[PDB]
Amino acid sequence: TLRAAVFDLDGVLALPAVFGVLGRTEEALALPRGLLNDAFQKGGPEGATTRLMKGEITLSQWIPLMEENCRKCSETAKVCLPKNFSIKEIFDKAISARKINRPMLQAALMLRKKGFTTAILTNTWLDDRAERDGLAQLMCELKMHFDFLIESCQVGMVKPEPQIYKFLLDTLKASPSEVVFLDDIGANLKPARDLGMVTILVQDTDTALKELEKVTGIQLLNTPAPLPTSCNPSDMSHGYVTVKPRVRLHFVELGSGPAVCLCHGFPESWYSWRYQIPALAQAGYRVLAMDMKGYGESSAPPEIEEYCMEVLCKEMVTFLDKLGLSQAVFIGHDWGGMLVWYMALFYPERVRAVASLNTPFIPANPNMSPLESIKANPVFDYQLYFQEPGVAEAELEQNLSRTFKSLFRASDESVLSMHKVCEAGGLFVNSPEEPSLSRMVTEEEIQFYVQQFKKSGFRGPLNWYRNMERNWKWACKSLGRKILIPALMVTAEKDFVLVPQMSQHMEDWIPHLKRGHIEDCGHWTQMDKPTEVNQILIKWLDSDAR
Amino acid sequence: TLRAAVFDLDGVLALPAVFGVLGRTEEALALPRGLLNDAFQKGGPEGATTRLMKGEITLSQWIPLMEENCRKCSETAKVCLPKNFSIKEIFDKAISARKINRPMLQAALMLRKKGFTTAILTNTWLDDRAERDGLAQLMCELKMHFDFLIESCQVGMVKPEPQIYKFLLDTLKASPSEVVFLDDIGANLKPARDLGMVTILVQDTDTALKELEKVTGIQLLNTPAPLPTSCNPSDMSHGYVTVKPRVRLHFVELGSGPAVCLCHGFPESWYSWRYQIPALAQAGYRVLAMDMKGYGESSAPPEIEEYCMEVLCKEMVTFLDKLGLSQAVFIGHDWGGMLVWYMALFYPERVRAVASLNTPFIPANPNMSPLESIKANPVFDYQLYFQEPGVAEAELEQNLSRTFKSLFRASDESVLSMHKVCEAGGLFVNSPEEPSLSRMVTEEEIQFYVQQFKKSGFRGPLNWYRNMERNWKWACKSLGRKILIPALMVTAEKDFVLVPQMSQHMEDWIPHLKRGHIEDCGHWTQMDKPTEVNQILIKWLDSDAR
Ligand SMILES: C[C@@H]1CN=C(NCCc2ccccc2)S1
Ligand SMILES: C[C@@H]1CN=C(NCCc2ccccc2)S1
Ligand SMILES: [Mg+2]
Ligand SMILES: [Mg+2]
Repeated sequence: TLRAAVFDLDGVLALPAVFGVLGRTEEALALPRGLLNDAFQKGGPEGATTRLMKGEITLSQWIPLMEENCRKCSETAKVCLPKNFSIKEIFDKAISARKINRPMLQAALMLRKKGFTTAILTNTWLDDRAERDGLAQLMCELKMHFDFLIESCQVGMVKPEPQIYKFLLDTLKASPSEVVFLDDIGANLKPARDLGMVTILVQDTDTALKELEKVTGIQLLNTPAPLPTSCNPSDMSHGYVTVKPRVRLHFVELGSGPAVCLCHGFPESWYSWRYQIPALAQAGYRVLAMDMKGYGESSAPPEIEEYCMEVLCKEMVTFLDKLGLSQAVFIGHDWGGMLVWYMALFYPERVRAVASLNTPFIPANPNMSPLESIKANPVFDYQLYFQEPGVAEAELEQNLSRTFKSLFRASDESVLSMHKVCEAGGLFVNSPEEPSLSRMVTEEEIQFYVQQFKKSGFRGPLNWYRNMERNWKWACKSLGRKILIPALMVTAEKDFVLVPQMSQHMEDWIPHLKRGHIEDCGHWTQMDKPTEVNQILIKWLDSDAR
Repeated sequence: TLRAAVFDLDGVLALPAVFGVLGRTEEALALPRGLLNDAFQKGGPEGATTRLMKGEITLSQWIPLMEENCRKCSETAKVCLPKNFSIKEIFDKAISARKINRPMLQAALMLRKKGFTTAILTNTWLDDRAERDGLAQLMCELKMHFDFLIESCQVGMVKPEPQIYKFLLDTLKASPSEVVFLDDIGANLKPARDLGMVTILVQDTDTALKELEKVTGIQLLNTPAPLPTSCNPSDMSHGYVTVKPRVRLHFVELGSGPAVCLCHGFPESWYSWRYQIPALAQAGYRVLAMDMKGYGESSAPPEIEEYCMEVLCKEMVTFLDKLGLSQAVFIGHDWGGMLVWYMALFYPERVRAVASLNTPFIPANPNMSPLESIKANPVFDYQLYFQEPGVAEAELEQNLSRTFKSLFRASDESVLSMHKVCEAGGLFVNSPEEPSLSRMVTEEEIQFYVQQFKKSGFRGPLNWYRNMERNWKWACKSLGRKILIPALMVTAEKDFVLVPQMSQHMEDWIPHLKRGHIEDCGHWTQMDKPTEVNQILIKWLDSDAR
């Protein structure tokens, strides 16, 4: 029956509402009760406020008309307004006070997840105040979650006029009995009710969601903690920079503020950051989520030495040069983690701060060839498997879906053993033809990786492992240095390859190192525990990169 | 003979040099002359400074070693260092004092313009100080102008060691007698001279350029004012955002800081901003230079109504939404100028500030259909010529090179008359088959426009002119508003279509409007007078958008 849900902004999706400042201002200032509301509503359908709400005039032009209405109301109530009484002041403060009502947004999100069309229908204004950006940010953050935002001042109609409900219906392509409409103003619900819409009068949020749950039959209250917002690839800004004649890097870009470059691991994608990209943008940063060289829409030349760390890092510096960025924050996971540590040691002037998920910083041992070093740790045997060009490419390319479904697994889900892979003859020799789907991913998300990896396959990616000696010689150049820029290491309890204890000496090289640690988290940290990753990264960004 | 030129950084491309702070610090503080230089050079080839310069240790690790050397030197000279004597302090201050030496950079640029390979060869350090960004910015700004930057600390070798000169030669693919090398340190020139390079010992800049002019035979001093830096399309970051199913917008992006969206006119390109993009990025902004809808790499659907202002503006808001930008500064020229005024009137919450080149803001007349309004001004007759779909497309597409060479002309160069175009039968009916090249453009730059316009031709572009009635009805909705966000109008003396006097009433609608005016400037403002445009935009950005 019900197929659509419509939410007001003031007092429904955002709180405290702004007439709640008309009320509170009267109280705080000991003015005649309702005086500010009288001024606000003066002249009714043709008074200043309606002209505002219909987009006839801007907020800045309205402010002095409200001033005049206040003067008139207080003359007629035979009172004075206090010295320094300021309408601009009151509204600036009310409008910045007003925050997203998180439980109501989460109900709308959930109803949209079960197939509802959702909309915001609000009486609002053209905001040209000096501080208008605050409201622009709120509306951006809210509206991306809905099918439609209908604003009185853009459509030239206002609640409770009946035409705006007809316009709503026509936008929804729904009939009234398929629609629930929530508002904190009863006079605003009446015309929706007249048309036979389900309406809910919102006072406290919980009771409104109780009514909303009853009428839609979906669970909205007491529901588990939802995942952070993810990214839809076709809604992102896609960027492309040529770093040298045969090599272009692709990235996705979202947000404003200090540049934050995310560097994914093997065998992954920009999309491995999908849960971090919207949260970090929301947190005040300019995210650049790379396809690393070898992957996705970035170039993948065939030659092994195109993937040594020296070359990869120089190219990442060029990438900053061509975008006109003097620095970025570098945040890496897995191979990308190893890369950002080398960015910090070789190009500290270009790195505002550095963070790694899982990958520890371990200085090259100048007394042991990296082959031997690798051979001293049974868990790294898969790295020898990767050496011989073509062997791992053929196994990994043979069935892409099976490849990603086998790799991308939570720590409780039959993770592959990295155990005597060479001896066994391959990574999947002991895994099923058709693995089950991890709880971490959807079938759609697996097919995104499959489709990315059909462009270049696994050659470029595997080549990252094929420069052990060359990277060892380059790293030995840095053995006298310390990392003294702001630095964060995030360990994962159940990553059984990049174990938390392998990071234990990092303070000898990075004395002011900060740490986070995520429990019950396997190797695929960003999608295993996206919520915790986001909280640990934002907290460290705000204190150390800002 | 000479084919390459090599410049030192300290004391050659940037001034004051930093040993000049060792000297000045001794004087300011009344220490024994040369004491700070002794500390700095202590231990020679194996002392702390050389290890710094070779990339063995970072600047932050070196600071306390220099401290120790200072202590040792002052013990042996039987003196005390003052209380609060700080090496970090001295160097922070020296390194921010140091600016690009503009005449030396302009000589290097000019030699590169006449075919020299240019390089910077410098002894420098890995900079991990809290304030390292300042130096990162300087190096970015300088290095983009050269073929090679060779840094002692990246290559592990230092002037005056002879191996760094062999490495230089091998980088240049030149023999020593084809190379001139400039340095302010004589001991550094000696090995270049030993190999038979032309060397110049730089004390004052003018005398060094005098020597440089004599030896290369090119004029470097007293030369006219050069153009601002332009953009090479294949060195830019290219971005792409889908704003709706059939419509993607392309833009080029350079810089960090407040977002500044540049909107070009008819029939132009992002590339029309090529002189502004590097200067505005350099000035502290994040430039987004659009292909407007209809042009270049943006989508060009065929339908007329896809190009009405309402649709164009809504799409530009979506473009900000998808990039996660709550606002941008909008700067428009020509049609793009008209568009940004409507962004300011319909979406002031999304526009941080608005500026137009040439295009005035004129409110719709609700008592006169826009056809009649257009017919009341002989100079607008070309707009009627554009109405009939296919007529202007066939003339403009018929020979693209002739099209752009005829349009893009300085005010002194036989500009087309916009005079009775319909009567005449077309825009070019009275222009040559092969126009000469304007002084404003190169033949290469014309062929960039030609190549852009081969993708979609002139249909989409012309469609901007084909929604007169629809835009008039939308504009009438805004007749009660004023523009009260920060706003700049820039008039061009000799634009004979968008005349400066057509802007004369703008203050009635935009009471706090700021202005600039460019004399002896025709219609193609950004390439006619790029230097003046840049100065007027940066000055207004820094005061009003920041
Ligand atoms: C610097 C270190 C190099 N190898 C790393 N982990 C790869 C994890 C992995 C993923 C998938 C299959 C096998 C292994 S990061
Ligand atoms: C809003 C105004 C609409 N027409 C404008 N100028 C087009 C200039 C022009 C360029 C090339 C040929 C003819 C004319 S801006
Ligand atoms: Mg409300
Ligand atoms: Mg020097």
